[PDB]
Amino acid sequence: ANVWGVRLADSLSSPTIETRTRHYTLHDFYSDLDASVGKEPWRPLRNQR
Amino acid sequence: PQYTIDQVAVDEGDAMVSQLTQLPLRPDYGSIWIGEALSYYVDYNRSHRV
Repeated sequence: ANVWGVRLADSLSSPTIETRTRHYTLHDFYSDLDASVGKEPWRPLRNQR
Repeated sequence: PQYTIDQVAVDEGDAMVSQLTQLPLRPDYGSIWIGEALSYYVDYNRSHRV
């Protein structure tokens, strides 16, 4: 264990394999500036109630 | 495709596909294995072997 509130370690894990990232293209810039239904530059958050 | 009778170098093809490359994009993965389990069974036989 309890560092200040308790944690359940008992072992420890981490993401090992990693995506190397791509970079910019202007075709992708137009694609995500066009607010499609499948993808768009925002994403909403909602209440839990 | 259908193939003609002329040919160029595979290094030339590598250069042209390096020019025309649109490789770095994430694909949809899917599933490698659908269906159900497979019956792998064996029973005990008394007079078989030891």
